[PDB]
Amino acid sequence: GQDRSPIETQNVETVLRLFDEGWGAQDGWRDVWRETMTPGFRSIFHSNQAVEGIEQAIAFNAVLFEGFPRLEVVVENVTVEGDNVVVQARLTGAQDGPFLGVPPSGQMVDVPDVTLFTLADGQVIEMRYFTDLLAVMTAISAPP
Amino acid sequence: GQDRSPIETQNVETVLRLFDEGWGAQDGWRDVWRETMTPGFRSIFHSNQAVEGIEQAIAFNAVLFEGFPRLEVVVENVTVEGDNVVVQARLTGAQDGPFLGVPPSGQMVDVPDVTLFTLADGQVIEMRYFTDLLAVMTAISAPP
Ligand SMILES: [Cl-]
Ligand SMILES: [Cl-]
Repeated sequence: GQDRSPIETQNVETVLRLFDEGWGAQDGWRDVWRETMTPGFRSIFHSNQAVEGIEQAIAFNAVLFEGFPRLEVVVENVTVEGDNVVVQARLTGAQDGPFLGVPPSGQMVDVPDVTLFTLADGQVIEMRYFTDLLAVMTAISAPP
Repeated sequence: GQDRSPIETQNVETVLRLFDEGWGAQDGWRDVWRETMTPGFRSIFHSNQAVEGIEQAIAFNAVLFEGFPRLEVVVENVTVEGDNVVVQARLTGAQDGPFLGVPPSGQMVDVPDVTLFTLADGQVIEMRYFTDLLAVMTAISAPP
């Protein structure tokens, strides 16, 4: 296969930091987001309207991680073409905090996901996200 | 940017047929699937267990399209690296048939999606899918 261009490989390296030092379960992630994303970064969660601005997008991510404060991510595919990087991962952890209106249940989740990044001049400008959110909401809303 | 390799561009061309002549709203799509996918093709819908085998996967797709028989797709991003092709699209149409246990409601949906293909030797061997299925189920289950 054709090797990644220099820009492609740097784009990947930059994005992959968001799954380690910049992962919301890791202390210090916000500063990694601030060094990686542009100020006008836009975050898109499933079909929700974009959250516009880096601090706004950080705040939104923080809310998600209150629901799953120990959430683990395992990257299992990276695909890059130019300034588009696609990361597929699996998420595992317990819903030990409030999440999208559901009180903490302690349920375990184990789901695939996909994050679709756009970069410009080495910085992340947009992130689109999907998981199996219906399965997550069903699992955590399930009666005792 | 670095141009697509010959294999990458052929992979894209092959996959994109699934969004036109091979789209489940289009008469004759099954035969397009049969010429594009391998017999052991695996289909993965959100976090559901894989549907294994081309006829099984075709049957599953057919069920989905009974719910949205006129569903329209507009491709809006294609990203390829080697034998991985990622297609983001938007879907629009009415739930005029039964869908995942919900009787036909006639609701309109308008959602982004992402399909993640793996190919081998020019044929599609696996397809992973996500949309905002929670939003779809919420929209179509909504009281009158
Ligand atoms: Cl932090
Ligand atoms: Cl057909």
